[PDB]
Amino acid sequence: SRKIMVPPHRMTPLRNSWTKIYPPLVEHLKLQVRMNLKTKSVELRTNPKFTTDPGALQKGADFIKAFTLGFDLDDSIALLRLDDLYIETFEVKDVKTLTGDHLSRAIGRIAGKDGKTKFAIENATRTRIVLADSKIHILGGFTHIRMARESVVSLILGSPPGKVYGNLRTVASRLKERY
RNA sequence: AGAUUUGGACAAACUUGGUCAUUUAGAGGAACUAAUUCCGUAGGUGAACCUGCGGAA
Repeated sequence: SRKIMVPPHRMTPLRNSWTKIYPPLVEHLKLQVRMNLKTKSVELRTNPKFTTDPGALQKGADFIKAFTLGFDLDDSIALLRLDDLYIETFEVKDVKTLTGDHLSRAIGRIAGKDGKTKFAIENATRTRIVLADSKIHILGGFTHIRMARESVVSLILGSPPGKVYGNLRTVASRLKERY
């Protein structure tokens, strides 16, 4: 009985995959939903013959929110197999700073060498970071989201590059090793 | 109206020695020192799409 409104940041990308991801979720979960592009929002509800999971409407809404927020179909496939996964859409002005020239320098600091720092922080800390100009939709495990959250508040607050690059090395070891 | 001769000093430059001063030459004398995506959207790109502007979510 939920409704997810797709924004303009994934409009035609969802239009190309209008039936590419629709047939997979209908096969696995069978949620009653249609491409109601008149209001630019899709309402998903439990079907009368396939309501065997109360969380299937919640899990499909998270994958619909993943496609709306910009996560790819590989993450949406991981959103289907989300027995241990979590998504937190922490945007800007949570760790608030100046929205003018300092935010542009923070955007350069988050990207690094044209997205190299964001790709390194995503790969080493084992997370998918959908970093917009202001929104950061991080997807991963409970320790992975926490390590993603602690790393992004480190760079906005001020730390040297050798401190954080040393830090993403050793937090990569601490979650990969469990005993 | 408008060539030559007659001698004075400035006397250049030079000769000759003297004078004082300046260096240094080859040596030998005693010391001292050192060793991202979705867009609209101009130029175009063989054409996709890129170089540009603006927005966002």
